[PDB]
Amino acid sequence: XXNXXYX
Amino acid sequence: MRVLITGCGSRGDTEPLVALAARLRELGADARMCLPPDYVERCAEVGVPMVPVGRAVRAGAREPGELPPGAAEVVTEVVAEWFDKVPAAIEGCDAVVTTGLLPAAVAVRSMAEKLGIPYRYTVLSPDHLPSEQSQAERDMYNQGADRLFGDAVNSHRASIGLPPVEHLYDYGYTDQPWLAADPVLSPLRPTDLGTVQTGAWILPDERPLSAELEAFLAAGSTPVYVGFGSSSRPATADAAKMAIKAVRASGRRIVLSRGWADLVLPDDGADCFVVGEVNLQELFGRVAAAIHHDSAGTTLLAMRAGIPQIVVRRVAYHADRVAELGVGVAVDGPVPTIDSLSAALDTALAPEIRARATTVADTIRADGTTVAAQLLFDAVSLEK
Amino acid sequence: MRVLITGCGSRGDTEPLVALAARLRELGADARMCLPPDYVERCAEVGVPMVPVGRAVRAGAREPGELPPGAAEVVTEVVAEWFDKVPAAIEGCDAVVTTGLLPAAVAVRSMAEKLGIPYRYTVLSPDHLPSEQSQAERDMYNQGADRLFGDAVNSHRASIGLPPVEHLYDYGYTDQPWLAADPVLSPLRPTDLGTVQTGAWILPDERPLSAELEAFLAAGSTPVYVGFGSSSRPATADAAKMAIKAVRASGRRIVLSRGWADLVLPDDGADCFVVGEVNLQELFGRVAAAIHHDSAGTTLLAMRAGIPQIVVRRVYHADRVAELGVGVAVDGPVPTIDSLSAALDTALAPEIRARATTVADTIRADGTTVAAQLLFDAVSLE
Ligand SMILES: Cc1cn([C@H]2C[C@H](O)[C@@H](COP(=O)(O)OP(=O)(O)O)O2)c(=O)[nH]c1=O
Ligand SMILES: *[C@@H]1O[C@H](CO)[C@@H](O)[C@H](O)[C@H]1O[C@H]1C[C@](C)(N)[C@H](O)[C@H](C)O1
Repeated sequence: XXNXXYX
Repeated sequence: MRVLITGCGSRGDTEPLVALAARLRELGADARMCLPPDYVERCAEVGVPMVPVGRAVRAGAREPGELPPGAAEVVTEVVAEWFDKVPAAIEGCDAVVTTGLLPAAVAVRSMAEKLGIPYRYTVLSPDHLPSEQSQAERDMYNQGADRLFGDAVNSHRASIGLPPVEHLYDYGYTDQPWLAADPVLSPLRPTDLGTVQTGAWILPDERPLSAELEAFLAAGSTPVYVGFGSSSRPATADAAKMAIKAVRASGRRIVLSRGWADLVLPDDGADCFVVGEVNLQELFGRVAAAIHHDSAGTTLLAMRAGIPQIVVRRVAYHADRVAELGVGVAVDGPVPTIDSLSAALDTALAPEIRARATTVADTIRADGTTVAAQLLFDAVSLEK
Repeated sequence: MRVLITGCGSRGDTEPLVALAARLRELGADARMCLPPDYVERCAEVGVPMVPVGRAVRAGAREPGELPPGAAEVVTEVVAEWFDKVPAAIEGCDAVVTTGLLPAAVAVRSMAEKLGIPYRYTVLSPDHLPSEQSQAERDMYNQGADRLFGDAVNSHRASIGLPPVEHLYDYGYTDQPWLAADPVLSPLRPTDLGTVQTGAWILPDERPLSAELEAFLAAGSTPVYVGFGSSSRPATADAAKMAIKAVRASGRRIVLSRGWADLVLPDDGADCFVVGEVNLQELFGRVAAAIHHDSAGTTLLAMRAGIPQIVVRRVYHADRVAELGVGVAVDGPVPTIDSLSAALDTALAPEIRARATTVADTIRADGTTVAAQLLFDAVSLE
């Protein structure tokens, strides 16, 4: 991954 | 002053930003926001100038098969999209506060750099502190971050003046990210001393309780709150069902929570009151205890209220903080047993526990957004 | 929680309903609609599932010489049609919200009665609540209605196992209709303290204006809006000509809405512009003032847009704007170029432009949410 979230 | 508050993510980590913003305004400061499209309604019902950016977070508010902003296949679009629409919004600004999606964070930090203004990144719990991670873990973050959107970042930094950066995780989170969580519920660890904790950022709730509920509350013995969130997950419904039972088993009335998507309830003995978009701030102060899921938002509201609480832990952070403080009980497992929830309730309803929950509440802060504001003001006053 | 929203009426009686439906679906609840054929494209556009029922309301939408759904003639067909198409839509709902044509509203309330789910009827102007009606004329309404469709109603009512009802006016509107209008603009009168005023139901529009409309707005001075929405009486085309003149006499450009009247600009002049469907919320945020008809919807969209307005009298909102001191009323249907120029002069005065943008923030924007939570509480209690 590498971007985060939280969706 | 004028402050830009950006962020890309769910309602849990976005609502705090809307709260800081609304507060900065109450203090006479032109605070504007940069959020995903699905938050316009919200910024409307609170009155905060907000300029949309990127794909929408909420799947529903999104086109047919349109990937979400966290999708790997659109990091680059994310970087570009932000780096593009942010300049207009960060026009006359002396400070920037961000949270959420790293790609968009790195993008925003750059406009802050170009424009020479101060930038602050905030996290909602100590777990998410860079300082609470291993030196190696931090290396995976930066590596993966760089390997994922690094090129796209440096291409737009170049395409506008700024020099190439490396370690996008350290770059976006900052050496010392702000922690907008309450010090009593989310205390710092001995490894985070150099960190600034403002307090939780919660939006004040003025809404009164409906006449029916007021009627219910008044009409008898103080009820117990049971609420497990908006999770439609089958287990969540079973836990709720099991809690209604533990509460009845204790000869107590109930104020139960239900989502907009749930099926109507067959019937309710006059001892159960279903409640929807209610003001939890005002309601918690009207009940004997709260049985709920492992959620910081509900946990804090309950703690501020000073009511004992029963927390069903996930698969367990807050659940246990409640017991550490000796203010509630962490029953566990997806679906606890009637016996399990019944023994917890018996403890929760104990006078000594209620006294402890009361003592604790006397120690909880309600000025995070103001403390945050005072920090921002001083920032501009020494860096701009 | 499925909610069925229905009605038969002009675009102003529908747009607010489409807003509650869109909001409900945004909140997690579900919504379905039963509306006249005219709004299928509009609903598809907002993404709200809708079942087309009955004749089209807009005159130019039906065959020539064809009667409208309000015409006493068709009444029995209307009643019959709704009792026939609503079940497929209402099956599985937990409540229902209506507005518009009484004969259709009663058919719906009956089918809701059979299912055991709460029903609510809404009005868009306080002066339409049965409590601002002399309990004399109220009797005329019931008598009138009971005689017009009454029998047909109880007929179908019978076909599904229902006991007959009388006083169809109090049934359609119920003993406590809702007022989906904003407090600052449409305040309740002390003769109706009880009623529930939720605040206007507005649907945050995100549609962009066309490229040409943008080009216009850019290539020149800021224009005055002229439009009469669903108005389709003959005078309308004349009233539009008098307003265009008044604005041109002032030396300002204009944006004209075709509306249900299919108005055409008087000439190929380049200082004007005709639009069809359009994001009024957006456009209103880009004009100097608006000259329009007396209507709940447009008066509020302009009022929350912070612009001065000129309202053309019939021969409620006209005055409401006057008193709030944000615009001017002028007699009609076809106003004189003088009055309009006098108004366009008062209205664009530094005094009004001020109060206009002041009264804009006193406007509630949580209208559909309040109604939503009221429906949630209903479904539980009842
Ligand atoms: C003409 C037009 C109207 N509207 C909507 C916004 C208004 O709230 C709604 C109803 O207007 P309203 O004037 O209340 O009713 P009527 O025109 O039937 O007398 O119509 C648009 O969104 N776009 C348009 O192009
Ligand atoms: C997300 O990354 C930050 C980066 O610095 C870490 O500090 C944090 O611990 C990490 O969050 C955890 C816990 C969480 C939020 N529940 C998720 O499971 C993520 C994937 O991991």
